[PDB]
Amino acid sequence: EIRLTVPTEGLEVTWGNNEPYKYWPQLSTNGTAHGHPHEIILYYYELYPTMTVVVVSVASFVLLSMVGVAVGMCMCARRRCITPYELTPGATVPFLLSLICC
Amino acid sequence: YEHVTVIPNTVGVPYKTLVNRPGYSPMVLEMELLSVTLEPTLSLDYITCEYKTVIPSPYVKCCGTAECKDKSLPDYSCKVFTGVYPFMWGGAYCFCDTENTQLSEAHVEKSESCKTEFASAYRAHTASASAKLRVLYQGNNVTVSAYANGDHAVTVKDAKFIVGPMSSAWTPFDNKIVVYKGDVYNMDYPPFGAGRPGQFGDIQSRTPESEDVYANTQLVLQRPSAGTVHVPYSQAPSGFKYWLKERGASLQHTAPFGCQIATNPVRAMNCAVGNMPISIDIPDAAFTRVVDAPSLTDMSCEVPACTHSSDFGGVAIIKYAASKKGKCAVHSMTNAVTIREAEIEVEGNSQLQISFSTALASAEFRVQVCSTQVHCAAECHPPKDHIVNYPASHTTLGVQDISVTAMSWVQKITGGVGLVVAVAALILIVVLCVSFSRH
Ligand SMILES: *[C@@H]1O[C@H](CO[C@@H]2O[C@@H](C)[C@@H](O)[C@@H](O)[C@@H]2O)[C@@H](O[C@@H]2O[C@H](CO)[C@@H](O[C@@H]3O[C@H](CO)[C@@H](O)[C@H](O)[C@@H]3O)[C@H](O)[C@H]2NC(C)=O)[C@H](O)[C@H]1NC(C)=O
Ligand SMILES: *[C@@H]1O[C@H](CO)[C@@H](O[C@@H]2O[C@H](CO)[C@@H](O[C@H]3O[C@H](CO)[C@@H](O)[C@H](O)[C@@H]3O)[C@H](O)[C@H]2NC(C)=O)[C@H](O)[C@H]1NC(C)=O
Repeated sequence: EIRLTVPTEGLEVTWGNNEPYKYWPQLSTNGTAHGHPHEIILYYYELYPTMTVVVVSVASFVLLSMVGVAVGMCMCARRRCITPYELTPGATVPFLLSLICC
Repeated sequence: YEHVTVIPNTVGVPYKTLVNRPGYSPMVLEMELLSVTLEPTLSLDYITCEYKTVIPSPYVKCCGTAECKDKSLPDYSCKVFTGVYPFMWGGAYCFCDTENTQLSEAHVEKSESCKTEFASAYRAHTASASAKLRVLYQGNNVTVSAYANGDHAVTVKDAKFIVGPMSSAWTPFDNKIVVYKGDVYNMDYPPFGAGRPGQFGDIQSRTPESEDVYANTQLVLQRPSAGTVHVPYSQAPSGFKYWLKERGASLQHTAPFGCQIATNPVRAMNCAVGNMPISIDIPDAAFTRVVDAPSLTDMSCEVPACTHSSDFGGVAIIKYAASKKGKCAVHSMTNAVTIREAEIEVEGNSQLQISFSTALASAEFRVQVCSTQVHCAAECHPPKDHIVNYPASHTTLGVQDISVTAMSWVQKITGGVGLVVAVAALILIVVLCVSFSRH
């Protein structure tokens, strides 16, 4: 019993003196498009196991990075709007600033 | 009207091209390559075959010393052995006991079998391309055999088809080709006159009929056993016989791109490499004015089923109102979707059925029938079968070719993060503006 892997371009198999057999893969999946997010990833993962992982890994990395940037900008804005108050000898912080930033 | 299109260099897969000549009803031509052949120019360097070692009856000089002469024979050696006392069935060969010499000589020459059993060492250069093309022209199946060098026009019902040149110069054959029978090998054979014993090329000849033979067999004459007249020798066994056992797989089985290899002449067939341009010259007589042709209006497309399988698993039903009875061309407006039918028969107020193949998870495409376009859309499902015995009738997908719901999820997630960034950016800009406003 021999298990042969079939490339997307197809596989040719010759058995003895018989004419060669040719095989091509189908785009079969257990996941599905038009389903839940995890079913969609499974669909594309099964069809394109390396392209899908690279796209998902990179997209996830970038999206998380952009969130980190949004937070970093918020913290920068926070320090800039608060500092001028903390340096005041009789500093009093407006409620909205106290609630929103502090 | 000159129409220029390009089809992938594949065999057994039909491609459809639209001939669009404004003012006239559109034509769709279905072209299928049945065979593509690359025939390399060959220059014979030499041939090899099994050699035979020729050993003339030994000369036994009794009561004296023999001497030998040099000869020009392909691989010649002579040696005189002293102290020989050979016996025949009836007793000792001659009168003297120890004062005897034997002259042994031998040479290598091509065996009689070299006329049938030989390998040819060729230098391969460029290849002439030719192909057999099936064309569906105005509903008829015409098969044309033509050269694919771009220099041959073959007529199909008064239309001229020029095929090639092929976009890829790739060939399965290397510069050095060795051919035995039906088997071709990419072997780096030694230069003529540079052969080695026990290896391919140990015996070489420029042509099958040539008497000019090069040989390097390391033929060494040995001293005969006492009391005998035989001539022993040590020689490297034919490299041809060794090669035949050690040939390994031929290009027919090892070549890239599924190339089929044949000999007499040497040919590479059906290589799935690159693509092949086709130029079609269609006479004005072959065109029907749009006013004479059937015209469709009030068209609407519905797709009751879709499977993105290699075969034509998709079906679409299109409603139409035909101005008159007649045949009508059908064309896909997207490369992602292949339609099986080139033409349909339509009349009155009815619906037409077409089959299609796509790799798309979500099939979004337009179909042009008698210059009238419709928009089709479907959710396609995967096949349960994992393997088929035929190539896909559809093209591959790009990175942008994703399902509708996948695109929606991407937009929701991308927009969600983009919104958070846009808000954070706005807050920072506002704070900085306030910081700049203050002194
Ligand atoms: C133009 O030619 C195509 C392709 O067929 C070619 O011409 C034929 C006359 C033969 O010489 C073929 O060897 C050659 O490739 C025609 O399309 C083909 O039609 C045949 C039926 O005539 C289809 O075979 C059927 O397939 C089904 C499903 O497997 C079986 O159940 C049937 O029993 C039968 O075998 C064949 O699949 C089909 N091929 C394609 C790609 O569609 C085309 O009809 C013909 N047109 C005209 C006007 O002649
Ligand atoms: C979708 O899920 C299917 C199972 O729910 C799966 O089919 C099964 O796949 C396994 C390998 O992962 C096959 O091999 C197993 O079973 C055989 C006996 O049938 C054993 O000899 C093996 O050692 C192993 O345990 C199953 O045979 C196969 N069963 C069926 C009914 O197909 C599909 O492959 C999944 N599809 C995709 C695209 O992943």
